[PDB]
Amino acid sequence: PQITLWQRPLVTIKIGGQLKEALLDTGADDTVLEEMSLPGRWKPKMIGGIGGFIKVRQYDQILIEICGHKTIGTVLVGPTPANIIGRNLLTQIGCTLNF
Amino acid sequence: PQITLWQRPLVTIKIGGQLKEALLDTGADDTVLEEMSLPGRWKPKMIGGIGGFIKVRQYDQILIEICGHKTIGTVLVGPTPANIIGRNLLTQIGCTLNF
Ligand SMILES: CC(C)(C)OC(=O)N[C@@H](Cc1ccccc1)[C@H](O)CNC[C@@H](O)[C@H](Cc1ccccc1)NC(=O)OC(C)(C)C
Repeated sequence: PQITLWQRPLVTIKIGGQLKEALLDTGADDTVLEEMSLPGRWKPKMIGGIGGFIKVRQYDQILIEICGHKTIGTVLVGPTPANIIGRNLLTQIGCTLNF
Repeated sequence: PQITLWQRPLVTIKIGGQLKEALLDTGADDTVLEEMSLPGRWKPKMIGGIGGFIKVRQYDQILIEICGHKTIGTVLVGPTPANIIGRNLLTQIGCTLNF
């Protein structure tokens, strides 16, 4: 798809049998999702966004199907105001920014 | 330009006659820059991000040059860790996301 930015770039993802809407975020290095029951061993980690830090659980080699494309990567789960898809997965779908 | 996401999508901007580097951020509704010296009136405003909220000052009608293109918009100035170009200026340079 081609997506213009008059509105938030939101897309449907499927993670761990669950359906979610997430934001295509080119300013996000990492992918971070609201708290969810994701299976496996995760590792605690702190991340910094515009207003300070949040502790997250780091889960590796997780399958995420984004707008239909299957991607595998590291997903952080924590208290975030929004489900963000960052650069670690955007590179996988071959997403480019154009102007 | 075509920009891939293997790296942070950074661009050079000129504002209030100072040269700065900023992130193309599709996940941000707004534009927000580190603490700088800008002329005119402003208004206190709190924004919400990951980690919590920050107090910024809003300036409207501010000229900005993005990767050598002109735009006029609202700019929020605060203690952001990074200079962020959000969807309010991105729609102006005609930027889109492709995948
Ligand atoms: C998630 C993380 C891996 C921590 O990356 C960032 O937070 N990256 C920042 C750049 C940055 C890096 C390091 C430290 C500080 C800032 C971008 O603004 C990320 N895009 C912004 C988007 O995630 C966020 C989505 C959102 C939606 C609803 C509520 C809160 C937040 N919008 C966002 O923060 O927008 C404003 C800047 C306008 C507050």
